[PDB]
Amino acid sequence: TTIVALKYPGGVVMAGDRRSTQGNMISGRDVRKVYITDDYTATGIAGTAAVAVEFARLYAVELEHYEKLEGVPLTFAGKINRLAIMVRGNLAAAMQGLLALPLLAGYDIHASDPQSAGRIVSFDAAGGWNIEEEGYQAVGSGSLFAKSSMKKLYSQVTDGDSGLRVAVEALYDAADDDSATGGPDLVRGIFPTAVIIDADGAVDVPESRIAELARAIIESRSG
Amino acid sequence: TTIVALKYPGGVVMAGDRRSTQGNMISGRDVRKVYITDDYTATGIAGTAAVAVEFARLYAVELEHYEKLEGVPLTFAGKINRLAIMVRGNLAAAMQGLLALPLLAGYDIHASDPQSAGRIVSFDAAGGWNIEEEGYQAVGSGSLFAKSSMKKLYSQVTDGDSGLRVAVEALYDAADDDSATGGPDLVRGIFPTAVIIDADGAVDVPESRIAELARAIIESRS
Amino acid sequence: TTIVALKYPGGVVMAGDRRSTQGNMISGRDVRKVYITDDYTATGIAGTAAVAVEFARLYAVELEHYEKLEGVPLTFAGKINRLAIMVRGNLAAAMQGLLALPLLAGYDIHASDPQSAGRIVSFDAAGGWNIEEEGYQAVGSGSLFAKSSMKKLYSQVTDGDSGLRVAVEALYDAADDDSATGGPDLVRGIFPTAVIIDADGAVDVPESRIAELARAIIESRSG
Amino acid sequence: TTIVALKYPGGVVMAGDRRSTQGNMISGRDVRKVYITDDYTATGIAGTAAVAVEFARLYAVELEHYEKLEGVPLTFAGKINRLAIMVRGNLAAAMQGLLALPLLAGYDIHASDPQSAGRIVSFDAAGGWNIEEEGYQAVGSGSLFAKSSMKKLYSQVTDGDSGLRVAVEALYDAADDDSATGGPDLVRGIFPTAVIIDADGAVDVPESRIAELARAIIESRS
Amino acid sequence: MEQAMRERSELARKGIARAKSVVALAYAGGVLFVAENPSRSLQKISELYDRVGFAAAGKFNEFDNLRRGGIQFADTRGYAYDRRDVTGRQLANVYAQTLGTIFTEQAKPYEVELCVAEVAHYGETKRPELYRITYDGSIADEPHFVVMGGTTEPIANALKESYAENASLTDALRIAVAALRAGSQPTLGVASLEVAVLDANRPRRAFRRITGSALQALLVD
Amino acid sequence: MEQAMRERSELARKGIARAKSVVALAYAGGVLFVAENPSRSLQKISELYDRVGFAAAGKFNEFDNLRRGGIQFADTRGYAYDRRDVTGRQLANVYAQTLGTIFTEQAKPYEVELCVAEVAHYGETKRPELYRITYDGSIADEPHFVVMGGTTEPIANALKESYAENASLTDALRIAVAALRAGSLGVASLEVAVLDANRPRRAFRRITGSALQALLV
Amino acid sequence: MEQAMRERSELARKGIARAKSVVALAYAGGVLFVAENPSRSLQKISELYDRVGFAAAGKFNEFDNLRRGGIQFADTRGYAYDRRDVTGRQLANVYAQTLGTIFTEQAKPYEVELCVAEVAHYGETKRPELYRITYDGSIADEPHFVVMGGTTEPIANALKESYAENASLTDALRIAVAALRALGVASLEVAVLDANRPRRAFRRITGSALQALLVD
Amino acid sequence: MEQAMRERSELARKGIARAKSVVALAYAGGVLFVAENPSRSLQKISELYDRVGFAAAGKFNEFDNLRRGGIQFADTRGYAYDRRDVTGRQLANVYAQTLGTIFTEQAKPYEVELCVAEVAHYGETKRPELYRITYDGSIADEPHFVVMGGTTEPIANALKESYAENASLTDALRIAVAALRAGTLGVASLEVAVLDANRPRRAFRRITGSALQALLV
Ligand SMILES: CCN(CC)C(=O)C[C@H](NC(=O)CCc1ccccc1)C(=O)N[C@@H](COC)C(=O)NCc1cccc2ccccc12
Ligand SMILES: CCN(CC)C(=O)C[C@H](NC(=O)CCc1ccccc1)C(=O)N[C@@H](COC)C(=O)NCc1cccc2ccccc12
Ligand SMILES: CCN(CC)C(=O)C[C@H](NC(=O)CCc1ccccc1)C(=O)N[C@@H](COC)C(=O)NCc1cccc2ccccc12
Ligand SMILES: CCN(CC)C(=O)C[C@H](NC(=O)CCc1ccccc1)C(=O)N[C@@H](COC)C(=O)NCc1cccc2ccccc12
Repeated sequence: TTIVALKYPGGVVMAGDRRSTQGNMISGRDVRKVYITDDYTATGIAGTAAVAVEFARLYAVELEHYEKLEGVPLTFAGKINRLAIMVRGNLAAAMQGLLALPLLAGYDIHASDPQSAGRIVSFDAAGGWNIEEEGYQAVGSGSLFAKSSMKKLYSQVTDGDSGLRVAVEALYDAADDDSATGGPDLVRGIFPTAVIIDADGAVDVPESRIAELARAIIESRSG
Repeated sequence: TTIVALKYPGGVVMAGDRRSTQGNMISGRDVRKVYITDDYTATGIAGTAAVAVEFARLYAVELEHYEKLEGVPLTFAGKINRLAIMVRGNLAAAMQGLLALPLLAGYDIHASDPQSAGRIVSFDAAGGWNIEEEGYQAVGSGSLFAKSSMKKLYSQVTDGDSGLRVAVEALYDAADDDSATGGPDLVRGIFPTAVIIDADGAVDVPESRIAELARAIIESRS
Repeated sequence: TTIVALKYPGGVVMAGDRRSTQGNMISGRDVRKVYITDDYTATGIAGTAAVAVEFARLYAVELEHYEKLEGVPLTFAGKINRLAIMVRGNLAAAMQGLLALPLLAGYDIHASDPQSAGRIVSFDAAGGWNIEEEGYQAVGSGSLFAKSSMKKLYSQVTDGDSGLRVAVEALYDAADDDSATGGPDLVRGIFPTAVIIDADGAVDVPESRIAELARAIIESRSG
Repeated sequence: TTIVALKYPGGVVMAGDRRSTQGNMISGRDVRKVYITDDYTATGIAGTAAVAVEFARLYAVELEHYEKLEGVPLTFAGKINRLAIMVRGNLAAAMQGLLALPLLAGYDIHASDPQSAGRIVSFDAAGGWNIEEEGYQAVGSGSLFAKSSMKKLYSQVTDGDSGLRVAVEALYDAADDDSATGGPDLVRGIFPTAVIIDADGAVDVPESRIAELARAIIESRS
Repeated sequence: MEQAMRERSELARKGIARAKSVVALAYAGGVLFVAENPSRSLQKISELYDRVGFAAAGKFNEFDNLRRGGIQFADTRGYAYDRRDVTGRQLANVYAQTLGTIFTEQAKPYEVELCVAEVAHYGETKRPELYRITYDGSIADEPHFVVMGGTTEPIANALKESYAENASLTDALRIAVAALRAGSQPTLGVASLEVAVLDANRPRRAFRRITGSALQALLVD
Repeated sequence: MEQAMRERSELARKGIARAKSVVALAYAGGVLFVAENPSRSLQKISELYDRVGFAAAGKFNEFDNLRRGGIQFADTRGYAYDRRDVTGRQLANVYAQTLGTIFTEQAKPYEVELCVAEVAHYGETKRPELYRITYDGSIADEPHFVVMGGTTEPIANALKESYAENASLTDALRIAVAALRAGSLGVASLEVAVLDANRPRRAFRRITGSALQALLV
Repeated sequence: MEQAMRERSELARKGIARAKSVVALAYAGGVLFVAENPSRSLQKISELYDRVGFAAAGKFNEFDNLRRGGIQFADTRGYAYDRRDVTGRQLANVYAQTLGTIFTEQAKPYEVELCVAEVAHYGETKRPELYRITYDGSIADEPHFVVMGGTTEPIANALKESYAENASLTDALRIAVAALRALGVASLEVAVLDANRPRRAFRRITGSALQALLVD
Repeated sequence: MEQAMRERSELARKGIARAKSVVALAYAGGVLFVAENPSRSLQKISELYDRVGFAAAGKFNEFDNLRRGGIQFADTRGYAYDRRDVTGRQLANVYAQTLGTIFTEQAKPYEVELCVAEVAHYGETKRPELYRITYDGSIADEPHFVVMGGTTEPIANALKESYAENASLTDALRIAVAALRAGTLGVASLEVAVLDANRPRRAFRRITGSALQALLV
């Protein structure tokens, strides 16, 4: 599993692979690991599928629950803190093998500078969190390959399209070196999922766009 | 012990073998592992018999309970979530040996396109589930053989009859390679059970039809 | 221990041996392991004596309790479910060594065909049950031998008496190959206990009949 | 991780490095380990990040909670006892591995001598605490290196600025001998954080001054 | 405590009398439930179990509480033993106990009247059963029809002189709407009726509703 | 018994009659909520779930309690099964049960009247549903409009005379404020919101300030 | 039923009517709290959260209970989510819920009247908000001033004639004490929500400072 | 409800009226407590904390319950934080809260009147604080003296004309017993104690027997 998130001028992008495994066996090819949890936040989770999906679903319900109760959404700091509390709550089960870590990407409408309002927050199994000011972050079994790829490719990120391509290429490198991360399946037409978030909100990237970028990367690696 | 489900144009079919074991000893030949749990859904369960049958019965009761309380049945998504929550509830006992995994097959009456309204959902011991988009799925100790057989045979599914044939043949390959899965017993006349679900609901496939399909497969293999 | 039960045209028969052991030591020669639990069901239990007897007693009380509360007896399916739930209730103690498995024999008064209205239900330690369609079943340390004997002798079952002699002979083979199962004691005059159930109810088979059948079997095996 | 605190005439200084690790891997370069917990106290914490940040945040909320409820802040002794009670509260999880120790620096406005009103309190995993009378203290994986450096450099502390330099230099030696402690990153411009507390309260030291002191030390060792 | 029970009984009785009327009658195909009901989605008639149906008159939230409780009881008993062990007599008995406790011990008694009906299982031949449970837990076994809510005497007489045990579904429906009209004047259209049947000819779940154009076809020709 | 329930009923009914009025009516774009409300931050109109909205009249803290309880019910059921299983009928039904319990068993009955509205999900054709739940748990399924609080008869009659099915948003708003004015009204005295059946997911949107001023002229 | 609630409303109303008065005013620098208070250490005005302040009239132990409950609520919410998710409207709403519950269910209703005020965070432009919560849980959203306790009609009328938006601190103080007299430093409790403080906006004005403000 | 509360107030007030009197006044050495008390071992004046003392009038078992609760509170707080975080204002506040709850909720209200006094810690200069808590939770901050129990007005006026800030112990004792008499008293009818600001640790000490006698003379 690999989830990547990176900041671009005016927004944030998050993408995740589609592979579900049990040991060495591939048990899913079209799986969704990045969820729009808020008008302005997406969450991608790595680890035990059941725990990950329960995290995303419960989290979205919690955010919208506060928003309807109090008439205003949580501050981004509040969102961070609630996700952290949720992870720490799962710590014991994580020690028993039901481990899931989230990666949070959001757009802070209350930020001073609308171009650096993108936010990327990573978490550990104890709920400790870090807001990444270096622009990118990844989580999952291929996260270090993806992060190191983005270290070299991040200088090319100037808008949503360049950041989306860098994200998809980092997922490509991740799948290239980690068998638990699935690469682009051109036979079945299955490609990573991506969410982009700017001032106008969080939208799902159509799969055909991700496909176009994937073919660009592939031919770039062939000749 | 091996449960298969596959989508066909306008519906879904689920079939399961009849063998009950304790270790290597055969303790049942006529066992039923596929249950119609709702007018539009069937559930087939693998694992500890007590847990499997309790899953099927409790699940069906839960669905009709909601339907009578609220006057309308659950959406298919809700059905998925309830089955998953039940599995997750049993996780602790499953870690102690009372393990049972379900396979859910349904026809979503609220789907836009009725020809692809069939649904196949698989589950793991933690309640994680996946809606199968590749058309077929299996569960149990012979599920790998059945899945690969359906991988080669699925191009032949064009209606309920061909899909039922491929299902029965996949159970045949499963029993061929897995001693825990029972094949067609022509001496006793015991054959897999099958449920078919289309817009008209979920109905049990008569044993005679499964039998003729079985004989077709058998002499097809000689 | 061996308990046998088999269906015959118009009824069912259940019989059990009389031996109680502690390891290799014989602690009982006259014990009763098959109990009439209601006008149309008999229960024979194998395993720990305390648990087996409590199963029989509590079960009979439960059935008659429902009948007196609601004015009507349970459906046979309901009886099966109650016995199964009781077993599953004992699962933990069984894991600690207080294991007992029951074998249920009944006559379903609500069945369509009164000739095949006999029912034989086996149970495992988790409460899983199977209604035995092939006509006979056994439980206990000699159940394999008794079952394999009944496999060969069942075609001779044409009425209640032939079924009774087949049951007693299966118990004989069980005791022949399993030392925990007691055979007929001709010196003390102790023979297996048997219950027969048809539309007129469940009655204890008189000992004189079983002794005659036993002696016939012994003479048949001597020449 | 290394947190240092030292008394200077009229106040106290606390500084901390910026490195976060998971084993040998660097997972953070800009993290903040020194927090202003109230108008006259700062807390720097070493150990598991989640537990440390929870300590600082909950602690500050607790002090201000008492202050608003009772109209007056806690005495410094009371603040010590509350922080200790919090650590001892985490002892059970600490045994499981979520260990975090704080180092407390404060200015006691109720102290007799306004020049010796500085306070430095160290804590162990059971909540046991020691008020350090020899003027300096450190906590974390480099604390032994930082303490032994300050043992040699403490004679140079005559005002707030010299004390700040001695703090930054002790953090430099700690990072020099302990790979879990981050030194000055001149490429990225990330430097230790520092808080100074005197009679006017606790203020964050501006990054520029720490950068200048760091460059002076680096240039002195080249 | 003479006047506490007097006032509770009178509060419940008046509460039911001010409510709209409901009829349940046995016909050749099973049991027919017909209730005056202006709502499209708020229900007075419900399924309880495979062959057991429910009808209520009075305060909605209260007989809906009782309805949900009955569904719970039925499903729990069917799980604990078997579906075949759940009977209409059982549900009526539990309703008698429950409404007795409510009447004597709740803050305000329930202003409800309940009918529990059972038809035969598929292929079995037995007469339908109707049970009436009143606000104080009184239980009555009634042979032909049950009328609940409002002014019951005109409706009861209307059913009494022109009752057919073996009427068709349409005939029994016409008799029922006629009986309801006599209690309140000339037109009871679809948009004011809730109709459902325990259809003894259904294989498992006998409860089905008759709605809209179908019910219109049953009201005209 | 007779005395106590008479008195409770009268306390609640008088409490509701002394309060500001609220109108909810179905229009071509969904459901329109318009309430007499001078406040800037205290709300009588609320979102419950994706296609389900809430309106109340009477004592604020009490119908706000009921509002939060309804949000908990909706969110919990949607989590327990799926978002699509949550219906306006369910919330109206649980509100009926709840107000029954409060009316009979609470220290003081709630001086509230509730309206639960549901519009169709995106792209589906289904007539809007309006539910009225009164202080004693009485529940009514109303087809065109619901009036709650204050003197309801003049407003109900005004709507009974001036309501047409499927008016545009401006027409429905006009008919609504007119009906309200016939009893005892610009921007800073109205609270307006709509369940917009054309929104893809969350249908509840408020109409406030400059936009509302533009829809009133 | 009507009797018991008449009596509770009457007991609370009479209790508050016999208490000393308190005013809260919006001015150019934030919100000003001025209360008739002879005591030296017992406070009717208090900080709730960073930008949220509290003022009360009536029976001391009761509105002090409510004051502590409000601080507990504010600190708990800020910890559970964030300090900026805590709002004056939240605290006013919870006070409405709480005073409703007290009014209907406690042995004696609380003889209190509450004001929750909120100013903008440092560097933001937002009009202050004033909230009035009465003994029965009724809640009111006020833009200019709140008057609580004692004979409130003369004070309310005095401020109606004498209140100008964005008044200076000295002017708003003087009009406030004028409205109350309808009063030196050792008989007043004065505090302000100062929108110009970076974090904690609440600050008391006591003693020599307060007199320097009153003599103008 | 409204009748029950004024009846409670009347029972408590009458009970305190029929009870012996107590005075506490600030003097140069701290705070002086003087109480009408014939008993040899049942005490109306007690230590609460290092610099905090307690005096009560009315029904003994009740103000002894309150006294024990105050000690419990003070000791618990000093352990939870520090001894110097315990203040007389805290004890007076908790007593106001407690007597409020008792007044409204206990079977019978407490017929008690409480005084909490605090002197400065050793070596500090701060004027003593006196707090009066009445049976309904009313709390009052008093600068010079507190009189409780019986017919108080003569005692208050007598102290008003005879009180001087910073009197010696003998003068303050004289003027106090004079005022109580104005409401023949001696050693075997008085209970006397002081919060002596010159004690380093525990400021509360009793003046009994021959010592008291010397002072009286
Ligand atoms: C039956 C189909 N299915 C359920 C969807 C799976 O095969 C998932 C698989 N279960 C398991 O591996 C079983 C875990 C388990 C073991 C013992 C007791 C109880 C539970 C999994 O989670 N695998 C993990 C491997 O570890 C990291 C995985 O792929 N994780 C990736 C992932 C991330 C976010 C959302 C996801 C949603 C669906 C599938 C995968 C998802
Ligand atoms: C006594 C008659 N009987 C009950 C029907 C059996 O012998 C079945 C057998 N019990 C067991 O193996 C006992 C499990 C156990 C062991 C120790 C402590 C507690 C529990 C079984 O489950 N076997 C499993 C083997 O697992 C892979 C099996 O065959 N499972 C297949 C199966 C699936 C769905 C419905 C079924 C219904 C009846 C029988 C089997 C069914
Ligand atoms: C004192 C006389 N007596 C009681 C009747 C026995 O010796 C019986 C014997 N107890 C035991 O073996 C005790 C087991 C134990 C050990 C430690 C802690 C707890 C329990 C037994 O059950 N033996 C078993 C051996 O298991 C296979 C047995 O014979 N079981 C056969 C049996 C089946 C149904 C009903 C029965 C009733 C009475 C006697 C036997 C019965
Ligand atoms: C998601 C990114 N992230 C959170 C910020 C981290 O990688 C931090 C890291 N977690 C871990 O090492 C996970 C620990 C764990 C073990 C078993 C089950 C569950 C959890 C850590 O705390 N490392 C410790 C290692 O101490 C030697 C550390 O660096 N501690 C230094 C530190 C001190 C004060 C405040 C801090 C705030 C943020 C980050 C670090 C901070």
